[PDB]
Amino acid sequence: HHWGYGKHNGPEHWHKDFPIAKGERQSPVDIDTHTAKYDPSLKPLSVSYDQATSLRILNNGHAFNVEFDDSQDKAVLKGGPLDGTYRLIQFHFHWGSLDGQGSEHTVDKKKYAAELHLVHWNTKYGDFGKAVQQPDGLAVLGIFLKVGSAKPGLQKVVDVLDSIKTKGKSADFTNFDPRGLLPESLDYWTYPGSLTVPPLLECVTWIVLKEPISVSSEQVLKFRKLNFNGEGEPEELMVDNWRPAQPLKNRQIKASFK
Ligand SMILES: NS(=O)(=O)c1c(F)c(F)c(SCCO)c(F)c1NC1CCCCCCC1
Ligand code: NA
Ligand SMILES: [Zn+2]
Repeated sequence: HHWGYGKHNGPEHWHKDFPIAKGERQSPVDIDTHTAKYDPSLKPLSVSYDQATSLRILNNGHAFNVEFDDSQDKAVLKGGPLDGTYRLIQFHFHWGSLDGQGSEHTVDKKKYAAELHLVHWNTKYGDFGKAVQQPDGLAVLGIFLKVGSAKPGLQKVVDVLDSIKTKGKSADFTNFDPRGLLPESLDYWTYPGSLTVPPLLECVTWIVLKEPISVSSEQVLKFRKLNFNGEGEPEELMVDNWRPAQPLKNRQIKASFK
């Protein structure tokens, strides 16, 4: 009876195994755009993905992860609210059964169809497993997806999904350039928070871009053909793998713009 997204094991259940679910800096949150304050001390984000080395794509039974070589400083995030250098380790998405839901963060209560998370770890901590134990261990770049025009840079991901339909399947996924998933503007909101799945560790600096990317209806429909189950088990479509907004508590969301 492990955690997941269903009625019986979904977000409202997680606190029983992971009491940090009711903690002081949980994610995601609603971003109230009128309360978020512009912070002129924030810096432009530096997203340096030119040397990114993708390796593999894995259906882990919750989402799919596109994994990178993080054994040297290749693809890094710095600047913005961050001190120091964070190395890209993986990205993944959260999405809905319908276009009107699927994002984890919300903007003035608006849900997007999906949300991309590029996960990076603080190189001061030496590895990804040590970084998750630290209050400033991770930096996650969050990008909303809306349904409209296709995102050409997403198509290589969509096209491999049929090879990793079920939990525990993986496929080689080299030479994928994550710069093709970025919007035009790097304006962002930032706040301190957590992983959005168990173990729900409070180790994340969240950086959520204001400008969504557009993906096509066909692209997101392909995400919704994946399965949470393993091969040879009853089919459970991988949809609605998002945690709802959590209490902001004693936190301020800062804006890099306006
Ligand atoms: N939003 S997120 O970054 O918290 C996240 C998901 F929501 C996911 F659904 C997943 S799928 C694997 C769950 O074990 C994920 F890897 C991450 N990223 C992981 C990075 C930390 C190291 C592994 C522990 C799980 C979170
Ligand atoms: Na290496
Ligand atoms: Zn995520």
